[PDB]
Amino acid sequence: AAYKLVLIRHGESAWNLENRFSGWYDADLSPAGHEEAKRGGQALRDAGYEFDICFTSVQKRAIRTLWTVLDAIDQMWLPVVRTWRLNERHYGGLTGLNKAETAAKHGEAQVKIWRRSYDVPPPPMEPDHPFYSNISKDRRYADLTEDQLPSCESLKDTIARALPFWNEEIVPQIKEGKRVLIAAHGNSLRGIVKHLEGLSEEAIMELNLPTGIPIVYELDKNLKPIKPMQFLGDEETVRK
Amino acid sequence: AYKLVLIRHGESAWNLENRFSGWYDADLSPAGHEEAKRGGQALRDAGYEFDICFTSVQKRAIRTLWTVLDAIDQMWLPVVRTWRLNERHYGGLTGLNKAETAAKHGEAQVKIWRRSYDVPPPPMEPDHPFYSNISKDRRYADLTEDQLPSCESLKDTIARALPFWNEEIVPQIKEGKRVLIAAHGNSLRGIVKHLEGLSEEAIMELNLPTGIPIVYELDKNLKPIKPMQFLGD
Ligand SMILES: O=C1c2ccccc2C(=O)c2c1cc(NS(=O)(=O)c1ccccc1O)c(O)c2O
Ligand SMILES: [Cl-]
Repeated sequence: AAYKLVLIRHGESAWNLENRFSGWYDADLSPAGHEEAKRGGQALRDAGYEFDICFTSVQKRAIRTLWTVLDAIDQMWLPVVRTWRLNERHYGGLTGLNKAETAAKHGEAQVKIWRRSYDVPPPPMEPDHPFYSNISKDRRYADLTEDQLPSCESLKDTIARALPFWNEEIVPQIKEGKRVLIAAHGNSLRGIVKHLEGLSEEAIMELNLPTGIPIVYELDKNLKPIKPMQFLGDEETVRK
Repeated sequence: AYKLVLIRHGESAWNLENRFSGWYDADLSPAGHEEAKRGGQALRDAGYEFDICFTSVQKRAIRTLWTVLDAIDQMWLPVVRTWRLNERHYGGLTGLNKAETAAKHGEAQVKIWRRSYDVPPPPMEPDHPFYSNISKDRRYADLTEDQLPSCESLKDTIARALPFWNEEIVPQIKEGKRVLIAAHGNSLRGIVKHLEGLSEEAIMELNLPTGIPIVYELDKNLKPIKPMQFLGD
């Protein structure tokens, strides 16, 4: 191949379990989520994968997935770059609610609309929201401009703030021939996948990336995939 | 007043701290890992906040940092790794206990090596079990041939650590970044010797405790305002 690139969605989180919308809430991995990451790492190790640089978000579910993979592959010494721009989509006022609470309050017609829409954002997270201070006042976002700090995001917004990091920080590493590992989130990784494969808005919203499973890309000199993405793992986890 | 915190990793596996672990990439033992947890809890209890972290490229230091950041809920922090904060490269002595060192190289050289501030140990011979494990490890592939150590005296170690402190760490402190450094006895010695203006003799007698946060208050010139303080019960 011309360039090798590996992507991985964080393993299952404690809130994925509860079916609670996390978004920018910094939920940790569940024990099952940790094992997923560990197994993904062992799959990367059995295949003899080597990286030169790692990108991740500022969210511990992604960072811990990266740590567990680096540990399994004996590459804890690699440089690791964190950015809010790889964060999960900001779910606004839905943050902290489970799916029952969401349906109860908004009705399933509205949930379906949000679910199937590329560019309609959920309600904004406002100053009386239970997680407002927890997220908006977190010092990790202190350097964001007023315009950059979302009160909510559509998938399109998420992708819009994710791609500039890909373009400016990841692409140059790849073109240098550095072997890149990105440990992040379903929606931030969709931005990358959509961009690589030129997927439609409809198709990307159908793309469901599984937690803790390494995704492998082989790109041409124009960073276009030469073949479709491939999942790494034992034959079972791969099939499913 | 600037706040700087240092932490030295604890016990590594297979008694390797007593076997010139040096540049061999030994992991923490479970006890060494627990030390890091307790160190991290102290930092949590005290409410310490950091803005950036520095560590070596050796997993025992890196795992110490990871354990600390986890404990204080600051896993989102920027982390910078450098060979320049590595332990001393002990060359041919690496992996050997005290008896084996004496038996191999004799009591004469052994005595000199132990008390000397600037006499390097001998480099690994091609039959050393760590020979290719260390010298061909790709984490050092960017090093110039003359940057790539094969064996270091304490002086050599301090001399390649201080440029990193000056060029990379000092500027972060001056802009008010709260720095955490997780590293090794000998690389931390370099930093302490420079901060406190210690002599060769004094630094070789300074044995920094492991697994415990070492706190410095620094003035505008990065000069310590008081003796190093330890956090904990
Ligand atoms: O409600 C949403 C949703 C709402 C607003 C924007 C995007 C989505 C969205 O993308 C989504 C949803 C539900 C489910 N299935 S679920 O009801 O079982 C569900 C799972 C986890 C959290 C909330 C759950 O409800 C999905 O698979 C989705 O991809
Ligand atoms: Cl890291």
